[PDB]
Amino acid sequence: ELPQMTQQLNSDDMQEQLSATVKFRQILSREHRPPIDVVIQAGVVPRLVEFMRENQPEMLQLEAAWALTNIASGTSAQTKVVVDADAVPLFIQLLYTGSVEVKEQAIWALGNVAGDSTDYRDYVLQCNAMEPILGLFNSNKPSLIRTATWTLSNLCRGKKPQPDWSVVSQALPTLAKLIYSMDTETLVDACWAISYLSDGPQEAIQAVIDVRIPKRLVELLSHESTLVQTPALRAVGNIVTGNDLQTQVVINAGVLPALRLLLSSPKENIKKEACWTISNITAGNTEQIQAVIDANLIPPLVKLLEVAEYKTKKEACWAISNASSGGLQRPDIIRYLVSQGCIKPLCDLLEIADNRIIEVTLDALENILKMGEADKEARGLNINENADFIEKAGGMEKIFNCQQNENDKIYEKAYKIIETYF
Amino acid sequence: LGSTNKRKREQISTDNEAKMQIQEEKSPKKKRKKR
Repeated sequence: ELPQMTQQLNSDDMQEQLSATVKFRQILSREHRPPIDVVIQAGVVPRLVEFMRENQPEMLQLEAAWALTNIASGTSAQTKVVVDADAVPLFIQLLYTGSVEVKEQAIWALGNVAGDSTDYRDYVLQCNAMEPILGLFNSNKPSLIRTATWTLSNLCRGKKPQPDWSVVSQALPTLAKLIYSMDTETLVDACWAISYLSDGPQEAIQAVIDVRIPKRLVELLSHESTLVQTPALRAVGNIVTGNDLQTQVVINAGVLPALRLLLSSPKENIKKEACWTISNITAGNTEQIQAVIDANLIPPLVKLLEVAEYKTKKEACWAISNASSGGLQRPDIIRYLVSQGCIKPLCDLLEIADNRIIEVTLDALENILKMGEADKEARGLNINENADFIEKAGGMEKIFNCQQNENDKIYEKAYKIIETYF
Repeated sequence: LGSTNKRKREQISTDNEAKMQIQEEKSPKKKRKKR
C-alpha cells in the first residue's frame, strides 16, 4: 500500500499527514527487513524532511524524524539520501526546540549520520551541532543521556582523519561527568569517546588531564564488566603515551596496582593493553621505571614474556626492555630484572620475533650486558656474570644467528655485542 | 641514543587481522529504532 501511503503524505490535511508519517515510521521500524530502498523510491524523503520544520506540530516532527532516523541507519547510499535532503540542519534545530522525545529522536538520527563516515561526522560538526548537543546533558532523562552519549561518541570517533579538535574538545567537561554515571551503557560510551579524544598530541592528553578524568579512569579499571575496563584502559594507555609529567598524573592516580590485576585478564586485549600501558610507563624516567618495579609488576610481565600469545608477548618485551634502559642510571634495576629471570625469555624471543622486536630485545640484552661489564670494574672481577647467563640460556648463539639478518641496524648491533661481550 | 621509547596507539598495541576487527569492539556505528 505504498502508493496510497505516499498520496496521504502529500495531502494538505494535517491529520492525514500524521497518519501517513506514522505508517511510514512503522514499516521502517518493523522487526525483520525494513524496505528502506523502496521508501526512498517513493520519493517521500524530501517530504519527510519538510515535516521537521519549526512550525510543524511536534508529533509530526517526532514521527518524521523517527522515519528519517531509520532510513539513515542503513547503507551509506541510503544515509546519503537523508543528508542530501538537508535533514541534518533540521535535526540540529530540533535539539533546541523539541520536547525530550523529539530531542532524543533527533540526536539518534544525528548519531547515524555521524557514524556513517568521517565526512558525515565532520559535516554534522560543521553545522554547529556541538552546542545544542552539550545542552542535552542537562536533562535528567536516562534514555536521552544514553542516546546522546552514543551520538557524542560517534562524533569523537575516527582517525583517518581525526575530527576538529577545537570542536570535540568542548565535550570533555561533559564526558568527565558522564564517566561517573550509574548507567552502564552511558559509562561504556563515554569511556569510548574519551579513549578517542586521548589519542593525540600533547595538547589532547593535557585537555583530558585538566578536567581530572584520569582519576576516575583508573577507578573504572576495576569495574566488573570488561565492556567498561576495555575503553577505560585504552584511554589510560593513551594518556601515558604522553610526556613524563603527564604520565606521572596517571601513576599518582594509582594506575600501577590497578594494572596488576589486569595482567591476569581472560580478555587477551586487556592483558595486551596492560602490557602496552606499562611499557609506556617504563619508557618514562628512572623513578617511573622504579615505581613499576616497586609495584611488583615485573614477575607477571616476565611470565607473560615467557608464555603469553605472541602479540601480548611482544608488549611484555617492550615493557621489560624499556625498563632495562634505566639500568645505566641505577644498576640495581638490571640486577633485579636479571634475578627475575628475564634473560632466557628475552633470548628465546630472538628467533620467532619480527625485526622490530629483535632490535628491542637486542637493546635490552645490551643494557643487561653493559651493566654487567660495569659490575666487573666496580668490584674487580674476571667474568661478566650477565654474559654467562646469556650464554647458559643459549642466547649467545641466538644473538650470533642474528648477524645473518637483512636489516643493517640489527646486524651492526648483533655484531657489536658478539664481539664486545663474547 | 637517548631516543624515546614512547609508543602511540597505532605504532604499538601490536597488530593482527582479527584483533583489529574484534576489538573493533566498539559501540555499533548505526542503530535502528524499533517498536
